[PDB]
Amino acid sequence: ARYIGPKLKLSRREGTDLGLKSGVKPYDVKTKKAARPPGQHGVSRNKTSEYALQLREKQKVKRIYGVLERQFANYYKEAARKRGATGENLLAMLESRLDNVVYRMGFGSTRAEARQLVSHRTVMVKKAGRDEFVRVNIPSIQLQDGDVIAIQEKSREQLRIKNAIELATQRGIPEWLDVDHSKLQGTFKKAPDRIDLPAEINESLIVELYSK
Amino acid sequence: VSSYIGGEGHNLQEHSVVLIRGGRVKDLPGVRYHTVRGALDCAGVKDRKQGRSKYGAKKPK
Amino acid sequence: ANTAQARKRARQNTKRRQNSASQRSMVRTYLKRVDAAIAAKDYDAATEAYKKAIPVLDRMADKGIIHKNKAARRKSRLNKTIKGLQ
Amino acid sequence: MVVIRLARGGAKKRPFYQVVVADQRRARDGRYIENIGFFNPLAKESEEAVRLNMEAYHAWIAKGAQPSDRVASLVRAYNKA
Amino acid sequence: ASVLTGRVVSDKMDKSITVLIERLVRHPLYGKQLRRSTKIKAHDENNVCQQGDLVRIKETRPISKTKAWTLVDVVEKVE
RNA sequence: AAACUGAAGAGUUUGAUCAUGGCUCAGAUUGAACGCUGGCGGCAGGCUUAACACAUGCAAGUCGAGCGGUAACAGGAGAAGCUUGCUUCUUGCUGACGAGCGGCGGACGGGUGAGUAAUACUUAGGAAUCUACCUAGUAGUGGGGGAUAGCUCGGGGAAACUCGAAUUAAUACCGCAUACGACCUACGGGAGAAAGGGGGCUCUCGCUAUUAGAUGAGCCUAAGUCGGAUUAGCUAGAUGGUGGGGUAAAGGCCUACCAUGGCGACGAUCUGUAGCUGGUCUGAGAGGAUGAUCAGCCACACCGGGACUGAGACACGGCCCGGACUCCUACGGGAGGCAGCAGUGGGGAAUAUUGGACAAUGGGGGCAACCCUGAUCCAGCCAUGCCGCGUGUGUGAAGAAGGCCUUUUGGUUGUAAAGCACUUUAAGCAGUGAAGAAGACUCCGUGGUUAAUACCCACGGACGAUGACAUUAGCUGCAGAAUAAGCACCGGCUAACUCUGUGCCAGCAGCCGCGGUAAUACAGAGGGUGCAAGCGUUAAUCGGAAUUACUGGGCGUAAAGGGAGCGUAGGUGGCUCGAUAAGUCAGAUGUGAAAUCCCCGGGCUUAACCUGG
Repeated sequence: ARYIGPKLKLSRREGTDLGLKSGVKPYDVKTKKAARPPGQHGVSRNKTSEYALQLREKQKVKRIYGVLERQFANYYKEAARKRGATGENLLAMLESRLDNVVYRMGFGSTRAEARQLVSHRTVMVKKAGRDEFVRVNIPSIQLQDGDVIAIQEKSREQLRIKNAIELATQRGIPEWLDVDHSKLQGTFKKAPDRIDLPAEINESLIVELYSK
Repeated sequence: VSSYIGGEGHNLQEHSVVLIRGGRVKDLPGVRYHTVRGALDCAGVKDRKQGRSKYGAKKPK
Repeated sequence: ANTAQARKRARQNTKRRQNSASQRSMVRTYLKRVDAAIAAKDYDAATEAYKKAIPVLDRMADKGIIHKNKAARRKSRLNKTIKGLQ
Repeated sequence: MVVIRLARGGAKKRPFYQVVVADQRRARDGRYIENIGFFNPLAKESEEAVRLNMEAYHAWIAKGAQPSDRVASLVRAYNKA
Repeated sequence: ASVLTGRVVSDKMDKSITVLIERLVRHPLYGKQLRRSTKIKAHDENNVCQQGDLVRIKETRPISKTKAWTLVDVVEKVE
């Protein structure tokens, strides 16, 4: 399932922007909140504990990537199974998801809009070594290196896609993703590195949380 | 065995069929079980709203 | 028997049992004569009864009421006592 | 007698067969004396649908096991291919 | 075949001998070996070996109910 | 290359402290039940209790190419009442099949875990065995006879069925002759087999003797294998030996006699409990618990016992005797076993449809056509577990209204909403449409075969007979946000706080604990936290618990040194030089089934799932 409630309240609870809403105007002017935690109480005593901080970090990552706890636990288990740093692997998987990659490419202005757009099968993903495009209705599909992304002929002239592209241009395009606007074609040549990914997010806390 | 009836108010009496689960009542000696409310004949709490599922109260419409 | 084939098998088995029982007793009677000759401890009677017994065991062994190894072993066990005598 | 036969594994509405040498009496999914090959009804052209061990099959034929008709046809197709 | 060497505890039985075999078994959890002795009955056709002798036996078809071993050779004689 | 990755604590004894020591919580888990709630798919799972009683339907048939025949159905031929186009009886003439005889199957498939502490299992071996069907070989398959079911006649019984006379055929039965092997042998010699059918003098399926393989079963040996010493002795066919019998085979398996042996603190006997295993959870590991699903072995088929047949049974849907229970009876007598698939009653917290097809992979029978197959493949029901997806996506301010709190005016709900612009995955409609199919039969060519281009076998072609699932997987379009959010919790452990009502009352609690008039702890509203087609409670297992401590604990005072010595079994044990290689280490082989765990690849739109190594 996908969260259906107010996007801003999540970011206000976390205390920093989650990217749920496309940045057409400044985040501060748009909502004029998130200086204090949501709800009536606002600033409160009895500061949170370290376990609360770990929980907050996990909730941040899940909320940013629109991924439920069950899928997040499966991803963390796979990261621990895989060789190398578990947090790095988990972040890499969250990037690898189809909705996130299309959102980075800019076909969808926001991650939720990208997830809906993918679930609707407008986006086609070609795996490496495949000469025929296949429509996919699952936005959680992991992407292998060199995968290709196309918009269906019905969805070529979508207004929201066109409006999203220039917001994506203002935001910037990641190095690993290669986007051709004229053909609306996107290639996932390499997975994002941890140095490339935002520094502020803390992987270690998520690993701590799952160790009891 | 002796069982505890949770919630405010109950319809239980002699020769009423009830369902019994575990769970000791700390301050009641010799009471080691709880009566499931709304299971067979023990009616749920009338005006329960918060913890309805723990007392067998249907969702108000 | 809940099936006609089972009833047929039962009756065929009864007939086959009657025939096999008759032949089996035919084997036992000859072996008993040889044993009685052994008990008397007379070499000539033992030899004559053994000569009579010989063909019966193999004829019945081939028919299958008595196993081939059983017939061979009985011949080789009786001839041992006969030889030991006298 | 010993009959070489397909054994049904896989998932529902996705049959996968394992060619096995087993006693005729014993069931399809029961004990098998030896495993020689895998058969896949629905497979890609790049993927190898049929794999078998010719030396073991010839050995069993000489021994006297009676192959099943479907396995014999699969062997014929593999040999021609 | 399997060959086991052991002392002959008892020779009283006619045309028979009882041999004791010593073996070391590692305890699974604790991991320390314990000496274990099991009596095995063997068939001696001439009763060559008296009690206390060290004898070697091998597996054979059951001659009797409790004997499945035979005295192939005798190595050493009690003083 | 990879398989080599994994270890958290907290509350609570005190005025306070440290230790010790128990109790409780935070996790994963499950064939799970109950409460609220509930949109959709894929793959799995679904009587753990009463091995309690079973209504009903099906689950083991097939063969006419072994035989006599013709009860029915279709014909053909004539007889044709011909009724002129109605039509009837004779014949086994034909396709074919009721019943009866004779072979194969029914000992597999499927079910359950009652009994079983060791004729069980795992592991590694062995010797004294039989082994239908199957692969390779050899020697044969001659000649006879009397029977007998069906069929007839007459009986007997309400039925289940049975008794008499006579009588027909066989690949049914019994002789005789032959004997490559095979059996006995005192090795001088003795005895032992069988059946024919079909296609045009042949090839063919079958039969008899038997060698070798393959498979299967039986037998034996060493180890491992739950609790109980408040269970220390137990065995007398008992341990061994010879003669004899019994077995397919070793064996006290049995028997006559002889000797006095056999097991035991390394746990014998006697009891409680229990199918064992690969595995399944938990855990860093070592371990602990467990033995559903899938697969291997065992035991059982209402209870007890006996055996027949057969290669194989002491036989789930076979036989005989007895037993309790249910049914029919004309009162003398008869029938039965769902622990096979469904299904009913009952027990229970609790577990499903009295479904479809042999289309596929297998099994039984047949020369084939073809028949049976509740095995099997599917389908219906269940959120029961796992996985995936949807319940919309953007933009949106004097921050509308209302609810709640408030210092009564601000805050919060809150970009949340309304408005506005899009999108139609899933559900529903209209189409379209793979794959699971292996190519049967038939025609043609080639080789083998043979006297033969016949026949038969093999191979190579042409051909299109076959689909329960099914109104399929997928693909394309149709209208529109329109069909779909709930559960628990908010004193601390532990993420989330204020009012109103109540006043040690009602009530909550897993522990410390709250409730006696200003309750962050009870009940209700607002707000928020975590999960989300689920959420909690309960039950159970491991963890935390280094709290049974081998890894990995202690014994002066917290529990714990025996009152002291002696010594049995047992445990350990000085220095030097040799032999030995049992323990120990290293390498080789076989095995340690498959699945499952782990690693790397592949296929399902992803995932679960399947799958090669």
